[PDB]
Amino acid sequence: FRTLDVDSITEPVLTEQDIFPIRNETAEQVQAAVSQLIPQARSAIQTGNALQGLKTLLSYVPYGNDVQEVRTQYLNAFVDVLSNIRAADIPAFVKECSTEEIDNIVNFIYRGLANPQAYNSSVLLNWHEKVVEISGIGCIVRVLNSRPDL
Amino acid sequence: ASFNVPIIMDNGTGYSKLGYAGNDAPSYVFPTVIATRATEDLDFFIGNDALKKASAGYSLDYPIRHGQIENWDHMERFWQQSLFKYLRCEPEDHYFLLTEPPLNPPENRENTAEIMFESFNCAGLYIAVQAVLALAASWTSSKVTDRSLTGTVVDSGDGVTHIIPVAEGYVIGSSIKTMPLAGRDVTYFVQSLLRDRNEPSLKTAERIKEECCYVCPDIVKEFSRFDREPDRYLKYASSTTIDVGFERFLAPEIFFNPEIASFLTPLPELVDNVVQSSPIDVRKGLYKNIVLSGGSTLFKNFGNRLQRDLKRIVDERIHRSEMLSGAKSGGVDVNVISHKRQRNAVWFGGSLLAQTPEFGSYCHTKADYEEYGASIARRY
Amino acid sequence: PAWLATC
Amino acid sequence: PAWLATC
Amino acid sequence: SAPIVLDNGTGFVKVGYAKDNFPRFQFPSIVDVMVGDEAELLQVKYPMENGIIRDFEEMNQLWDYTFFEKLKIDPRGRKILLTEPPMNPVANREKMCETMFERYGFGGVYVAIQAVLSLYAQGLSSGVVVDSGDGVTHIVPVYESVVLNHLVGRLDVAGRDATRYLISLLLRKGYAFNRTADFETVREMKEKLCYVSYDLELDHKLSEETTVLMRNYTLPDGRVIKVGSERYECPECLFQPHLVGSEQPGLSEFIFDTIQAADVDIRKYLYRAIVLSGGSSMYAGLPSRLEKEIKQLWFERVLHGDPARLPNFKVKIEDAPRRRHAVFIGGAVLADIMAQNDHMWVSKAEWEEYGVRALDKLGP
Amino acid sequence: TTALVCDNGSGLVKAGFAGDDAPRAVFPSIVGRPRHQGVMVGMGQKDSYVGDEAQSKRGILTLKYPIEHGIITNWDDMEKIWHHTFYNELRVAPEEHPTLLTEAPLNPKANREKMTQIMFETFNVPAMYVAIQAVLSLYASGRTTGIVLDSGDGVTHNVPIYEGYALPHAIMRLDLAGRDLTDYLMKILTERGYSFVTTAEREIVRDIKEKLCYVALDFENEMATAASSSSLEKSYELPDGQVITIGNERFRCPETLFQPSFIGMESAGIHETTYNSIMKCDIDIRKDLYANNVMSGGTTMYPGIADRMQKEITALAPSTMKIKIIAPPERKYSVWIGGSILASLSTFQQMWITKQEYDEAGPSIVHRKCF
Amino acid sequence: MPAYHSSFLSLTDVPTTGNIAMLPLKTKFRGPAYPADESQMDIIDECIGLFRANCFFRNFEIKGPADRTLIYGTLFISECLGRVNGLNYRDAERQLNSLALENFSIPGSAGFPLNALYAPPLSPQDAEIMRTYLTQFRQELAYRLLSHVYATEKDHPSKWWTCFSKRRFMNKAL
Ligand SMILES: Nc1ncnc2c1ncn2[C@@H]1O[C@H](COP(=O)(O)OP(=O)(O)OP(=O)(O)O)[C@@H](O)[C@H]1O
Ligand SMILES: Nc1ncnc2c1ncn2[C@@H]1O[C@H](COP(=O)(O)OP(=O)(O)OP(=O)(O)O)[C@@H](O)[C@H]1O
Ligand SMILES: Nc1ncnc2c1ncn2[C@@H]1O[C@H](COP(=O)(O)OP(=O)(O)O)[C@@H](O)[C@H]1O
Ligand SMILES: [Mg+2]
Ligand SMILES: [Mg+2]
Ligand SMILES: [Mg+2]
Repeated sequence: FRTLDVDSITEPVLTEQDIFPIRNETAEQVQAAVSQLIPQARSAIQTGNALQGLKTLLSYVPYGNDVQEVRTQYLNAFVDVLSNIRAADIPAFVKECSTEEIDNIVNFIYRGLANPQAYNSSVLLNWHEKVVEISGIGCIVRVLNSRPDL
Repeated sequence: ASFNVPIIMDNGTGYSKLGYAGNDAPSYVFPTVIATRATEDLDFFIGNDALKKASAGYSLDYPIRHGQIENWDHMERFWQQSLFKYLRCEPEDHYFLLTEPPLNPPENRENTAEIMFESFNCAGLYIAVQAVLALAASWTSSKVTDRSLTGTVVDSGDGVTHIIPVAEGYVIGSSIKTMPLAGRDVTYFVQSLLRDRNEPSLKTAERIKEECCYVCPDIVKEFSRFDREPDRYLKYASSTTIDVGFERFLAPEIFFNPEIASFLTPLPELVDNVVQSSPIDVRKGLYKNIVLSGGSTLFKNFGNRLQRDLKRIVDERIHRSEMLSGAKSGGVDVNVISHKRQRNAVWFGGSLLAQTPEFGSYCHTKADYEEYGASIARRY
Repeated sequence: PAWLATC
Repeated sequence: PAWLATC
Repeated sequence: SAPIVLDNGTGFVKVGYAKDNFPRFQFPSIVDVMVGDEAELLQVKYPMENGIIRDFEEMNQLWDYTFFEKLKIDPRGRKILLTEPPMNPVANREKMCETMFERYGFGGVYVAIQAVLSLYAQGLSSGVVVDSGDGVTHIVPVYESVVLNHLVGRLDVAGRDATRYLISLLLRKGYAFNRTADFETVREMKEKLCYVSYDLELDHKLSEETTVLMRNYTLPDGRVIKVGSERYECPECLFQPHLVGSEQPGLSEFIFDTIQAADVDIRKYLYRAIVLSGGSSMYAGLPSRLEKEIKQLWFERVLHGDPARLPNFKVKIEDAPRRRHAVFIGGAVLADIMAQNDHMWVSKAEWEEYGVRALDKLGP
Repeated sequence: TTALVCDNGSGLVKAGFAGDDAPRAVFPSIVGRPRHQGVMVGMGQKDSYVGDEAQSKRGILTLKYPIEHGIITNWDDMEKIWHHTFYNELRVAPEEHPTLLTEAPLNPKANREKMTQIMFETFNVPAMYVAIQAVLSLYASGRTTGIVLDSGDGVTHNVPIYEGYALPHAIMRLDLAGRDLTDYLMKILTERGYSFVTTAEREIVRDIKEKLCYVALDFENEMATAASSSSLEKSYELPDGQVITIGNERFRCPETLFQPSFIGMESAGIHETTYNSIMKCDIDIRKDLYANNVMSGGTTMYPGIADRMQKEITALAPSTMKIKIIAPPERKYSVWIGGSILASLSTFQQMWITKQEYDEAGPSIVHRKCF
Repeated sequence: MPAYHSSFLSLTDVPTTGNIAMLPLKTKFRGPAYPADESQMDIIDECIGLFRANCFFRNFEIKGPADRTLIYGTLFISECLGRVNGLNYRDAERQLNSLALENFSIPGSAGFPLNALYAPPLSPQDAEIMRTYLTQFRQELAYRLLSHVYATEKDHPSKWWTCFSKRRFMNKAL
């Protein structure tokens, strides 16, 4: 006998789970809505009212099929508009928020924490702790159970 | 750096023996014992020093027992002491030839390799077994090339004994056969025997053993020299004299007469089963070159007794087969030899081997462990 | 062992 | 066996 | 008035009647006389270390105990069939039939082969059967209710050998069971904590990197021991005879060569039907591991690296919870089937004339 | 510039120069690899073994025959054996000497061309020719017609020839040889009680076969005598010293050759296939073929094989047709003698296929310049 | 092994009695031992040596009544050597006679293992000869032990004969 890692038979199942609405060809394969909404958040930061900019930016969310430049720019603008916020009003913002929004927020917070040299991660840890103390472990267990790519 | 002389070390349950190569006799032999208790508590000793100690409050303990390491901390302390006090050598500019039992596990092997390569910053290291070296120490010249390799070695360590049917420098991993006797058990038995009749503990026991313990082709047909001539009742003194009685006449028979102490099978039957389990085309040679080793094996008439027993057993078996068939076969020839080597054949063979230049290549390099890690050596 | 030869 | 098919 | 069943095994012995799904009695053949379930201390014999018999007198004592203590019948004429390895020397079965026809009548026995017995038990007519006992294992093919008798394979490594290797490993670790006793305890711990490695490299890396896989097992005396890589290693010593000291290809390669030695038109029907028998085959992860090994061996020997058509192999191994008594069930079924006609058997008569030669009526 | 030859049979390689009456290298064709890892330093411990060394230290080395049934299986082992033969036994460089080869009929053209390619690209031989292992036996016998039956350790074939003109449509081949006989012998010995499963034990069984194994005319009568009396029980000693006794198996073994139904094969025996082959030819040459049929190669040195074959072919053929077997004592080296004679001949020189022809035309040339 | 053979499982005569043997010996006292003249193979010295050797043995399997006789002889020799420690020639002979005439009847009664210490006796229809042979064997063993250990140097038991009593045959002291 020998060892060859026979795997062609009984193929696994990867795409079956994690249903993909990626079949849009808009803002994920062409990067149009992202480029339309990012300048809005930038202007919101410039004027000062960054909460509305964050809310508008959180409306649409990309997916992690194959592209990473667009999602990295999204995460960069995210970290920027987050650092542009003060140390207050975060409780009110999270209380006047939905569940999927908080899940996406925590997912992006973690994706940002995955690269500390390029960001701060302190305000990120603070936001995560506040979200946990407000909502609870539900958001963490939901994001941990989300798609493996985002 | 493969140019200087390599150091040969051999740890053991009874005696650790270390020295250099290219020598006719070993060096730094001593019973492998350690003794210890702003604040350091580092004052310790080993060997004859530790033995003479314990009078001022120094504890004592045996690092290795039953043929297997038990305390790597004390083992490293012992190695450091023996390497930086007894031998004023440098572990970097010299290669090391270590010996381990055939049953040593890979965990202990790699632990030793790491603690030697890292802590002592060694350069060349080679771990081997005692069987092949003890066998190589059998022949005298080692250059005529008429020597033999197929042999059946039996090493009786002071804590445990075992048997290996080596064939052409190829050790066997299945026919190996161990036994927990032929060690300090004989000393404990002789002590329990002495403590029963004559209260005057173990030092004198081992002394009288090494002095007078011998074997006899029989015991019950024997005992007659004792019943007849009281001269056998020697008088040994340390501090007064003691009556030997029959310890010198009974102790070594524990091998040919097992199940006398804390069951087992006699040595002739064991070696016969070993040779039978081994392939068939090597038994004619295995029965031929049966070399011995270990101090506990260098008895007076050990070789003759074992040879007679194995010869009669094999002859009975072959005669059964013959009378069943009806032809006449050629009686296999069994032989035994021990030429001033069964005492410390391991170190002699190790040095004779290290004398070759291939030793420097067969060793392990520091860079190897640095890049691959502690997973270099796995098993023989 | 019990084959009158090998094993 | 060593005929790439039968035997 | 129905016949009896007795598949005298290496270390175990199971007995019942001509028709009984589960065996009525089963006890170790370990050995006044203590033969029987009294083992729960006198001498220990273990006569049938392999398919061969050494202490025929102790075997007679064991059979007497089984027929008089576990069973309450001492007849002369009541047919009773038997079992034995495929190529067991004729002397063994000769002595067996001689003692069972002299000390008792038992007119008609018709000893048979555990392979075809288990095949009957499963209710099949084609496929290959791999019996893995305690002292020996064998492999037998069959096609359309026909035996080949020339591709049968024997292999003298199983059970006892794996137990001895586990003992040697525990000795390497430090724990020693040199006593004649504790052999049953080691057997129990083996059958309790053992499993084949679907990926040997993966299991080795796991054992070397993780603390899991290390279990603590108690002993009857009271002390406790620790078990590690040996758990997943002993099925490897079963799979790799060279590790134990024997020169053989193994099990998967053995059956592969045995099948390839057959005719192509049969090969398929053998890869679709593969049965097992014997407690040694109950090692966890053995069937799927064997299937993967067969697939890899085919991929290597035949296709040489062409996975385009590998899925079109259609291998279907078979396993059940009753492989422990498949031979017994088959013997019972065959006895119930042949209890009508006495010609196929070997009556107590026609024995003194050419009794030994009568035994040649079964295997040409 | 004297030529040489090397018959690489499945049993043992017979290599020797030309113009000689007997070969020099008669060495077994086996490759042994150490079962264990080995730890000795400076005393052999080689990673492989070949030749008599394996047969000597066989109790440890796992053995492998590179070629089986005449087809090669391990080209690395084959070229290793060739190197050992050319550089150790013969002690000669083939760069200044041709090399005559041998092969069985109905063999893979791929195998033949690979042999030629490796011999030309590895040893730099100037020329390299192949031929059958039967026309050489015919030449050694010194005849020019007749049928020839070879029973090498790997294969067993028969070929007719008349005045030098072969008859491919009459050639016959079978995979029965000494290895299947040794396997059946091991099986029947296990039936007796003696077990032999390893490779060294296989070699011991082959030695037993070479030593004491015969044939008889009335197989049933011999079986009856062996089952009734014990006049056939013969003893043999082993290296261990425990003697053993063997009965009817010594003559029951070749019954496989005479009755392949024992091992499982469905083909007929040597007598039936020889009769069929002879019948495939024309009667005017059958008349002579029946009168001179030669045996060659191993597996036919058994005593009494001539009488059995004679009786069988006579019962299968008409009575008025005389029959005479030719089984000299110098058969194990008949192919080598024929190769040496052919290499020493004059005209055969022009048939030598050199290096430039292969380099410019490729291996496919071997299928045209040769048989 | 250390447990030598009894050297009595022969068929020279029929001195078997149920589970014991009354073959010839050197028992100067009375009993069931039939007369004899062979003064070469004395079973007394044979049993004495067997006991002195097995004093250190640690395993002994059943081997028939011929072996049970030797086992009983060794047990009696050990008991005598243990009970005659602090005595002299006179006291040694006194203790030997007491043990001989003591309450030691045919074996089987309470005082030994259930069935391994001795096989079933055959006193019914043979109790007379059984007791005679038992008494003769006990007296012979006691006399041999006294002559061996308690040598002519009275008031000084043999050093080795007494040191070899710290062990119990088959480890069945109680
Ligand atoms: N001439 C002799 N005859 C019999 N026994 C002896 C003799 N000389 C020494 N011995 C015994 O050998 C023992 C010493 O053995 P030694 O220390 O050489 O073994 P070892 O090589 O240390 O074994 P290991 O390496 O396994 O510890 C002593 O206890 C002593 O009883
Ligand atoms: N649950 C189990 N898991 C793994 N192995 C087991 C289990 N139960 C028993 N075994 C093994 O099976 C062996 C007993 O096999 P058994 O006696 O049933 O074979 P058998 O039928 O006698 O074979 P044969 O008929 O060829 O002698 C034991 O040695 C034991 O190691
Ligand atoms: N004296 C003999 N008796 C019986 N068989 C023999 C004898 N000598 C050799 N053989 C068989 O002949 C075989 C050798 O075949 P061989 O003639 O070398 O084939 P090739 O001609 O291909 O080299 C061996 O396998 C052996 O079993
Ligand atoms: Mg030692
Ligand atoms: Mg079975
Ligand atoms: Mg040939």
